[PDB]
Amino acid sequence: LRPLYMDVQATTPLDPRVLDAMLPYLINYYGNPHSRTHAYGWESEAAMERARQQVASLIGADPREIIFTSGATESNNIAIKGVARFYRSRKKHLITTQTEHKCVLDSCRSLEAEGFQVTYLPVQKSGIIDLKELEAAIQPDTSLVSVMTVNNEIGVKQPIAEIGRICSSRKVYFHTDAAQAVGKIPLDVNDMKIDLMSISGHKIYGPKGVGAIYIRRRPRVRVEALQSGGGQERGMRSGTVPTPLVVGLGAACEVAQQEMEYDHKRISKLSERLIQNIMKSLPDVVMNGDPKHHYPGCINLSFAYVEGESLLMALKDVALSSGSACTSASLEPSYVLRAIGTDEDLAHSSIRFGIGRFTTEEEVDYTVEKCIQHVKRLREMSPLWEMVQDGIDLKSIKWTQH
Amino acid sequence: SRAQVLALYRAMLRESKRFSAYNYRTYAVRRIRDAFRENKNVKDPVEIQTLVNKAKRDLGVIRRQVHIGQLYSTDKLIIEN
Amino acid sequence: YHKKVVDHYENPRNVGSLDKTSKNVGTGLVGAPACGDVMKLQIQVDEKGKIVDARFKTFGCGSAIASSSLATEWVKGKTVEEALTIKNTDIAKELCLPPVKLHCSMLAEDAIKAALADYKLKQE
Amino acid sequence: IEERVKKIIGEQLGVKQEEVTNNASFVEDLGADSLDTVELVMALEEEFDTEIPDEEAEKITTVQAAIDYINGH
Ligand SMILES: *P(=O)(O)OCC(C)(C)[C@@H](O)C(=O)NCCC(=O)NCCSC(=O)CCCCCCCCCCC
Ligand SMILES: *Cc1c(COP(=O)(O)O)cnc(C)c1O
Ligand SMILES: [Fe+2]
Repeated sequence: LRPLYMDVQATTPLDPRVLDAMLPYLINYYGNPHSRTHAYGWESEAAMERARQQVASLIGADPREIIFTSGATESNNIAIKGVARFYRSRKKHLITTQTEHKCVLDSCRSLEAEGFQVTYLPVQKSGIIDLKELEAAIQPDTSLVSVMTVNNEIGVKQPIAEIGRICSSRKVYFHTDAAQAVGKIPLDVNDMKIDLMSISGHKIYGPKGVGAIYIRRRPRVRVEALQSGGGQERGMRSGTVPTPLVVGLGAACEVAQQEMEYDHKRISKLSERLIQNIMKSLPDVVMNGDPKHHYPGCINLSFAYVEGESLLMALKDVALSSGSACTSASLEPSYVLRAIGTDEDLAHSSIRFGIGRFTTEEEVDYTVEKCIQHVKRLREMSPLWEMVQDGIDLKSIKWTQH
Repeated sequence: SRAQVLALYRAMLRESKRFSAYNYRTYAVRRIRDAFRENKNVKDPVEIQTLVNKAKRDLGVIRRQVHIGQLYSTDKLIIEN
Repeated sequence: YHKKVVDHYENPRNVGSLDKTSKNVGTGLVGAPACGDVMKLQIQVDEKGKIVDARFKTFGCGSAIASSSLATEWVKGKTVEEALTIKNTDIAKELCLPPVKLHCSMLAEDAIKAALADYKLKQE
Repeated sequence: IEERVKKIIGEQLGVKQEEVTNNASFVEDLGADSLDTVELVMALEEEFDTEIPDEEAEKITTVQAAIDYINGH
């Protein structure tokens, strides 16, 4: 028997409507979209244009502003590196957040190796950047600002509209990573003053290996192409545009546009149910991230005096994720939890719960029950629990580390 | 059109209960129920006809996807016991 | 997810605690610098110097819990001198831990030596 | 058989067991509209393996009618 999937932040199941839209292009309409002389190319091109319009309609943009990529990693790379390289002559400074995704960070690391100066903005305990630091960090040679729309580990929403207003008022390009936000919360590039936006297909129940980047044309923001070739996608992403993948991404964007309100209500209700049930049973459980600016789909909880790898192993019937270092290949703890000021004792106990379009009340109740039972068992197995129950707080009692 | 809408509702529920995967089956049934109860008090015949057309398109998609999912079926979830 | 670690993590083996105030009980409390994995090991050396009872409590990954339970199983039924013969290499091969989880066995070994030490200190 | 039908009707229509009398109407007494009637008929088909035709499904408007169709078939 297969476990229950509560790991929507890592990837999503393919929506059946998306696969239904894809399948004609995986069997019959297999022509190259860049073929100009026969009907296979024309029909592939028409499907590509329809998908582009669907994505643009979801994010409220012009179709010409949408460029198809292989994923949000490629989109983030294109945004960061292309904007940095195009305006290198005058602007040599980048601003981003310490809690951004690994792609954005590593791109900033590469640009620093290429001679750029990158400012990594700190976050408060809530996980939200303070706008005063952003204003004070902007220099005359700042080209790009990158702030996550919805965090993928703790689910904290950033003030995208205010950041965009600040960036537009200072003549600084603003890029937002909307991989966890597209199709789940309302997004409009015009009202939020977004210049660049990254979209991931498999975070919105679409195909894997496909993505979109939004590039504003009024006012025009320019990027230097990172992939060289025939000049497809207006010269910013060369290579053949995969018709089934972009068709699926467009179908997923259309389904999200049709179902966002219903999905948000259901997911909010389920998230409140999960959080309240866990809090009312297990003591010493806290949620990482500010609940007032939190997307309900991504719930990060830290279970005190229990380690997260052991809890993950206990809940073998539920597919979950943790920021503990015991779950990392390099034994690297979550840097997002470090940035939000979680003490070393409590981020080894984080568990990320994911609720999405296909999560049932049946699953949430089972996950809550098993989590309560196994957290109680592991606490009965833990020495820190005895120290706390005996009244000797862990800050005043020590043991020989190493 | 009361008989037509009820027959379409019955057909969609019958076909959605045939979804091999637990997530797809539960979502399809719940969504059909909610969508039919949301548009219960719609009086414009044009709006009703548009809803029925979307309903038939969704029925065709559901039929195709249920067949595809049984052609490629996996084990049941731990919650399905 | 090796079966040997899964096996010790489920169906708990000698989980508990002993009387700290008892003269013939040695408590070993240690931790790991990289990750926080903290195991408390207690050995009851009663009668003519034999560890009849041993209990453990561990905060840590499934590998740490498996190592602590394995150490508790091994240390039982032998004198204190025989207990010091337990090494981290033995636990590592018994559990077949991956190279990333190398530190877990050494922590359990450090835990046994600590208890044996506490016991000898209280014995004089 | 009658015991199972009452439980199915009470669970599907969301009413207490005592309120489901043999002469209770699904719409007038138990408070269910056409959609709930369709779901109730479909549930009666899953619990007791059978294929109720459209006319026979339509004629089931009360608990007595439901008890009757299952006992007969
Ligand atoms: P009963 O009380 O006798 O009658 C109830 C009805 C609804 C028949 C009656 O109230 C009525 O006639 N109302 C008028 C309005 C109406 O009937 N509207 C319904 C139109 S059809 C509709 O609502 C569309 C539903 C689409 C569902 C799509 C689900 C997709 C799921 C995912 C697929 C992958
Ligand atoms: C998952 C994720 C990515 C990576 O997207 P791909 O489509 O897999 O390249 C990038 N950014 C964020 C915020 C993500 O959550
Ligand atoms: Fe560990």
